[PDB]
Amino acid sequence: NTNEALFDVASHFALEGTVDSIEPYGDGHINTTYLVTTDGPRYILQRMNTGIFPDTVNLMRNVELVTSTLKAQGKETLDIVRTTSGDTWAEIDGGAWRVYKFIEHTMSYNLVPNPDVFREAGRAFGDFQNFLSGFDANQLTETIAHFHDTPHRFEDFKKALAADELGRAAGCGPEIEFYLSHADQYAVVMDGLRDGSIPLRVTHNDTKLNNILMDATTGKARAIIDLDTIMPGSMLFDFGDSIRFGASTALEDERDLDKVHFSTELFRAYTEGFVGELRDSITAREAELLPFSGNLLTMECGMRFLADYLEGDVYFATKYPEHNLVRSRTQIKLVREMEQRADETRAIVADVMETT
Ligand SMILES: CC(=O)N[C@@H]1[C@@H](O)[C@H](O)[C@@H](CO)O[C@@H]1O
Repeated sequence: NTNEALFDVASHFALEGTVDSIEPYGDGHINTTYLVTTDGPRYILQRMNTGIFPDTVNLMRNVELVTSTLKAQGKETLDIVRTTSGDTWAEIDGGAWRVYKFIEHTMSYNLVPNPDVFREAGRAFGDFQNFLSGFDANQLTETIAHFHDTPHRFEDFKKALAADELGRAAGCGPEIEFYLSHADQYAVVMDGLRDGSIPLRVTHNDTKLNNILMDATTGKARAIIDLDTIMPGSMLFDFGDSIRFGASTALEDERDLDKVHFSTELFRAYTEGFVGELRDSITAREAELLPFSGNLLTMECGMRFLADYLEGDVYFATKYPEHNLVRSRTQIKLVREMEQRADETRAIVADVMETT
């Protein structure tokens, strides 16, 4: 979208000041996000990715339900700015757009800078599980099917591999072999959900560190800021995915793999914060799987990155041809380290469960 086009889009919303600029904000993989600067307040303007989220009406119904409930509890959350026609979003020139108020005086992190920040992230997402337990499974629509159904993701991967539409398979044999050889590990959470041994809960489903805003002065969690995948799942998806992104010593797309390690110190910090909020609620079987949920969600996301690479990068935004291969490689290195530290992560969870 050109500058003129974006100003036109913003004109559809009930903003409370004259727009001075609209500039790309962040490096999200999915939606297209802009910071709108006025002569007074600031706003986040987003074009929703309708290739990924085709059901905008149900997506926005979820977002409206979650934010209105948080507000009714006095909690800070994403504040939808309505269109001038009074709607929660608008279709404008072939795009689906929404506006949130910009949440001021915050810090957000694409990588853990210190254990305290990750411990606070643990508190925030653990607290968010208690919030989501207030909803029935049926109140929140699945916005994406099979979202953390790792065996289903693996079927998708094999289809991408078989098509090999760009002939990229030949250059990622070792990565393909990793996901093939780990196929026996993908079913554990889905099987437990299906047999009732793992409770079905409403979960956030994209608990990466940069989805919590911390207060710029105190560092206390202020608000969670991606509500697009709130829907039934397992607590293990939220824990495991937090560990995948945040217990890494490197960026998700770190090109130098010698920078990429799984840190048990960071794993412990997050576990302390998360289990601290949930200790009397977590089931024995959930606790048992906390360390492996890290391996599982990391393998699932890596497999998705590699599938996308093999499909010509149709899902995730990329900046260069091998971007998704580079992303997949970090996830592989992390899993390999998580495997080597399995006894230690088990002992960490036991100690936190005992301590809390
Ligand atoms: C809606 C969607 O696919 N979101 C994904 C999330 O699943 C994935 O873990 C992450 C990796 O950085 O990128 C996006 O946030």
